[PDB]
Amino acid sequence: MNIFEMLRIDEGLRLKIYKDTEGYYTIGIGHLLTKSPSLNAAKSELDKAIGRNTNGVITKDEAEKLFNQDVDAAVRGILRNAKLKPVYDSLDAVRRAMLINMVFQMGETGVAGFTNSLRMLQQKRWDEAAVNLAKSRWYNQTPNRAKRVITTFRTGTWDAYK
Repeated sequence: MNIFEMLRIDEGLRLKIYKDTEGYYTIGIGHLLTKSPSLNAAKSELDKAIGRNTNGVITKDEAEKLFNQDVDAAVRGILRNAKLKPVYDSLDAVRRAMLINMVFQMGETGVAGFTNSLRMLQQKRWDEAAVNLAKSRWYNQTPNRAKRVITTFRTGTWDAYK
């Protein structure tokens, strides 16, 4: 599987503005519009982000393009990070997916704070990293989402993505 498909699973797809997990106006694949409590503020970012009056409504092609641009960010962020690059560079096709997944959801900084996990990942210390990642607030946060991630770092296959 594709990163696009894993993110639809974990993030979901949505052609019209909606509050996320925390209640933030979102759209497409895990797209944050604003923290602010103004649907009106959401639509205006939508539009700017689109370069058209969508009145919250986007079109797949729109969605698609968004995300890709979103994935792009994360990946570079990874590419610029001293803590992540080597870890990333080290992983197999699949575990690298989880990684960007992680950074797609929490940010570069938020993710690099995981010294220990990251190190094990590097050493290929699979059940150990997992043990550690399961102590995080982030695992408490989204346990359903954190569960698949860990599992897969555990496995090295997409098994859990079904």
